[PDB]
Amino acid sequence: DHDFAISTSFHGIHNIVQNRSKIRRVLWLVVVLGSVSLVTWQIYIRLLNYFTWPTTTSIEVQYVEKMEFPAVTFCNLNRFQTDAVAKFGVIFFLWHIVSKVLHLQEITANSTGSREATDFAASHQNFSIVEFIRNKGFYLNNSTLLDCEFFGKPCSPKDFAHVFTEYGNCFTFNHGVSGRGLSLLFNVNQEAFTDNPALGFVDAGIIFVIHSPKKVPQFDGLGLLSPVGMHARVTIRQVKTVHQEYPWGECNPNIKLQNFSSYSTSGCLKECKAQHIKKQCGCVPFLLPGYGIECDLQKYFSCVSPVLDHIEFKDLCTVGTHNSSCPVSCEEIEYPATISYSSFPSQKALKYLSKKLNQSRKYIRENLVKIEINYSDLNYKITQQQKAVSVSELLADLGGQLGLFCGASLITIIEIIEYLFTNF
Amino acid sequence: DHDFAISTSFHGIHNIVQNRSKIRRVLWLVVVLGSVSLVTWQIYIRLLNYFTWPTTTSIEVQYVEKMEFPAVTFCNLNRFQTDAVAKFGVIFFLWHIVSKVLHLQEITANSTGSREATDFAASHQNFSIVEFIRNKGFYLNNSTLLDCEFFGKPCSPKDFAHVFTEYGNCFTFNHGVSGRGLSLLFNVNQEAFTDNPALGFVDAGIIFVIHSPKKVPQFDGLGLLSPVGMHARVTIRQVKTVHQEYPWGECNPNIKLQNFSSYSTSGCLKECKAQHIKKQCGCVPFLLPGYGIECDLQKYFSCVSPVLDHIEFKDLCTVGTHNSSCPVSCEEIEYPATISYSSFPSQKALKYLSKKLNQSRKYIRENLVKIEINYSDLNYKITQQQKAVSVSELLADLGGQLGLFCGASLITIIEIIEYLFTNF
Amino acid sequence: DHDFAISTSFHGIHNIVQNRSKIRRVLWLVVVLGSVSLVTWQIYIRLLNYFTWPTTTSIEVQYVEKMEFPAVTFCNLNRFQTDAVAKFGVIFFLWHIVSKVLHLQEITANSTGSREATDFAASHQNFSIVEFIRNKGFYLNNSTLLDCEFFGKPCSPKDFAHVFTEYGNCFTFNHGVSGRGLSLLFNVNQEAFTDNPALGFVDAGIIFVIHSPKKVPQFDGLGLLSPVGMHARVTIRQVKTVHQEYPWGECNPNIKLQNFSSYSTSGCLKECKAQHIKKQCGCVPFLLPGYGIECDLQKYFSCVSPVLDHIEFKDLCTVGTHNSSCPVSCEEIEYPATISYSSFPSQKALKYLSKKLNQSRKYIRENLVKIEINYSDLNYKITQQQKAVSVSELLADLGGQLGLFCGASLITIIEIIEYLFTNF
Repeated sequence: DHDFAISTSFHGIHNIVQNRSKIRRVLWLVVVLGSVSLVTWQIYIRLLNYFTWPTTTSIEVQYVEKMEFPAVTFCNLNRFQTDAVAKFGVIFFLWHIVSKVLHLQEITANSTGSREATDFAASHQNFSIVEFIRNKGFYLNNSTLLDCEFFGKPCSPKDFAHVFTEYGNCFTFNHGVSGRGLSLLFNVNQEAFTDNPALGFVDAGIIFVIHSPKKVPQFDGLGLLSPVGMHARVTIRQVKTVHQEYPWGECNPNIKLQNFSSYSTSGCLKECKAQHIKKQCGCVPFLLPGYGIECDLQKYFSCVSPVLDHIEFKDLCTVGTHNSSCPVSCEEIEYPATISYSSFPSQKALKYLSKKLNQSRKYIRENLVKIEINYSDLNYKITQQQKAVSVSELLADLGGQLGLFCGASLITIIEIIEYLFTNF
Repeated sequence: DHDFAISTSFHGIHNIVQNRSKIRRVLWLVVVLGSVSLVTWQIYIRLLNYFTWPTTTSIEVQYVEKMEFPAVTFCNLNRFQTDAVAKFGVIFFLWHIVSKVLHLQEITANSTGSREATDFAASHQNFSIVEFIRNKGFYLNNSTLLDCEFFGKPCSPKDFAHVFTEYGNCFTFNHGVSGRGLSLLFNVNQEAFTDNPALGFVDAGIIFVIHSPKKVPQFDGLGLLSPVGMHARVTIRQVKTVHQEYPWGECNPNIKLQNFSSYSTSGCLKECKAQHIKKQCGCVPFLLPGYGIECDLQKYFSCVSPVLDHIEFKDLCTVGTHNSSCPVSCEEIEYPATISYSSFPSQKALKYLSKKLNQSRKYIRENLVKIEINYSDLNYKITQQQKAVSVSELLADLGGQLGLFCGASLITIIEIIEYLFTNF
Repeated sequence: DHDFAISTSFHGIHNIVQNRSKIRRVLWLVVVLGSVSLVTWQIYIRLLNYFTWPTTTSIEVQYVEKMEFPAVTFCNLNRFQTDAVAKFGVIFFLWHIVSKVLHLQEITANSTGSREATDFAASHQNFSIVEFIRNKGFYLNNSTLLDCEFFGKPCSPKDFAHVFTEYGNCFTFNHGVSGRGLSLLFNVNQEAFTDNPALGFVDAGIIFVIHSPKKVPQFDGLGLLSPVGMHARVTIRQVKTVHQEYPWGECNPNIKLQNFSSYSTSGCLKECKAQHIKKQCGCVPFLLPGYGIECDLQKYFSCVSPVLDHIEFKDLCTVGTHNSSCPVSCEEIEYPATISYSSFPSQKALKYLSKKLNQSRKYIRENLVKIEINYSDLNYKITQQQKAVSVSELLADLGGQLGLFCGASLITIIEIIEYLFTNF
């Protein structure tokens, strides 16, 4: 009988009855009660905290012998060749309507431009807008990209690749060491290219964005700028972040895009919009790369624009937490940039360039742009979200907290359970 | 007797005397001594570390369906209408003296401007500087704010609110989704507004600062800029930080401002200066919003400037740690910004704007400013300071460290104490 | 006999044989085996994790009553006085060759400039390039530094110190409170200074870099810029980072530079290059401060440039991890900066400055530069790499994990070992 109380190896209270004294027995019983009470309260609290799925983050800065230079893409803030637009003004509103897929900016209904564009779309059903923008848009050529070098190696227009964005033709670089970097000298040729000011496209200069090669450029007002007549120096540093899965973080690794190119939030949004629009129309706008047939011009007014309006009005596409349609990615790469400027044509260099290009000194100040992109002296930086706890970690805390007061362990718990099993 | 050594549940050494052997008894005594010696040393060390009140910080990045756009405020780098200042030059030095409350920049004594300003203040005692600056300062009007939109919705001058700063009249916006943001097109009208160059106000352009709506703008050289004739794109991302109380961090939540608008370091400085000045003079400079009566002009020279000089000399107002007069706030919101530029009037748009405003092409280049502020694609970032330890955490470590060597617990400590109590 | 099993204070299973029952004995043996099996597996795992030398990083933001303003250095983007270069064009290629030590940019062999420079070097062996660049380079003077102030105190050209960089003469400031800072107004005098455009030096403006006073400026494309005719405002905040030693982090504190000025990565690279070159030639290029004799001009072509080519081609000098020749420093200071601009000469101030300097209005727009550098409202930020574990920490985890299941301690391990020793 007494062996049950005397043999239970938990520190507990062996002398509850073996003390053979009233005061000692009462004290021992009180201790036995209180120790386990505190232990169970603490363990309940600890389990409650665990069920919150806590996390912690860490910051580290690595460096490598050599590193990948992120891809860059460029576009001209004047989107159309002047002659092709001189007698064809409706093109502005046509392109605006077609680009609503990306820029998501509402058009005043029954506006003169909208009315004329609708009339033209009703008339010239077989007209090909995409071919027009490809042929008559911006273009890279010895007459446009005067100079360009990369880590001391010359590069040629053939090295770039074509891309479509709301600004028309856009060109990427490096598509799929400190100090050194990419250097360029554009000739925006402001007299040859033009744009509608009434639509707000008033500024002149080069708009470019930095992105990882796997990505598709975004722009939509997030791209950087560079003015005419000033040499702009841009310094960048790679930044990488990691997120934990939804139970702890917000990523959902299991989702995959129809292109199957891993995953990317903007790609998820594009695919979602393509999927939605395909239901309401048998064709997909070509600005979304390869989801199906390109719609005839009239379909843009007939179905596309109302569909986008409805999508935004009902928030059928969203990003952010796992509850959103396109949750955050497991891994992401950002390239923060800082900028500084210098007057590009110096008086001494101005005449030299004028002789080189057989053009007036006014033209040089009013047309040329020089850009330089370099890695900073500190190469790399990473942010990582840690799993604050797993099953083992909680058990480690459980044992220490349990042993703190009661001076017990799982073996003692098993022994106590064995004693209970006989009584039950 | 022997039950005391045999029954003490602490692992220790039960066989100190029960071993019935010299070597075993000596070994057991040595073990019993050494285990507790190491345990007590470790526990003392750990208590010492705890009394340092350690802390750790974490970084996280959240996102929401929609977010609040921070308030923005603007001012003109030319502060006074040209005609009102043409025959009234003393106004420059008068305003400088009055603004010493904010800009805290010393004035060379007995300077011609200072002498003339003192003479005028002695003469025109009843002159109202504040009314003058309100009436003749900068102003928002269809002639000044040519265009402005907010998330695609047009906005009108009536949407702004008036504010006083060292630059005279200043206007706020949004006072108390990615890509989209605020767009503006100012007409600085450099011919109509003017400023004293001898005082250093040589540059022309728009100066603005970004702050949470609850806050009061600061400027004092911390505001951003935007030049004339260039379209400036500004991208921002909300950053939030939290600090622990003085025993761990530096915050002192218990301090409350007389306006009772929660707390803010700059507000604390303003209130402290108002309190100090009110003692030495029955009136408070109006640039401090609502602490009492506004002082007559002469009082600025009589008391205010010497009082400010004394304040700075004796450091009667300070910020930073809890020892400072205005300690750091518990919660803070900052909006870091990056900037890039483009030439604003394009050759094609230049003529259009000239026709629109019936003004020369030179005027357009020399007067207009265009600004755009957008949220970045990543919305939110927060920094939080964690309590590295509370009472429970130290106890958890205490039990594990104690159990490591001696294999004991609080229950054993109680049992050991009970044995000691009988002997005592 | 039975005392061995009954007396072993480890919770384990005292009743393996004392149970006097088959089922109880089997259960107790199973428990004794399983508890220690799990414990040993967990302890092995934990030792494995420890041997990874884990680390964690923390971020904190402190503030002080006053703080040290970092040193700044400036250079002119036009490097040579126009007259001295008018009839001496070979100087451009000569300086390019000599500066190859720093800019590490390859020269096209047998180029006309290279041929003529080699001819001159063969002819004028005793010509002193360093004296030439010192005398005829950029210079600070009342004719060049029109104005400059520091925290409200006027400063004079005598306060700067001379330095040599690839841009020729360069001047430092502050060499070995919020809002207030450094203000300057340069006169680049674009007519008096000039540079070769064919070498790419086309832009005009001021190039400057921010560094701690102990450091030597780097430039090499990492320096900031500021254009002509625009007032540039620069805001900075001090950032400090701390790294752990190679076993945990990447620092190797034991390495010391020959100058013994503590340590710095760029200093390590400079010293390494000097050491390598000194072997292949008895003289060291003067751009490396004080490592020995300066080489005669011909030696630059004879030995230096081939030696640099070989160094780069064999990566004999490297930075980064401890495996690299110049590992990361233990402590580093960076000064990230953000920039904004305003049109410098306002119409009202333009005439005033023209009268002040007796120069045409065109000159003022085409020659003057204004800069201002200020500390942000948040002073200081530090990043620290923590030792995730020491010997004591692992022992703390070891005891808790051991006590979790087996309910044992080192004392029990000693008792078990004592029992084993007798059997052995």
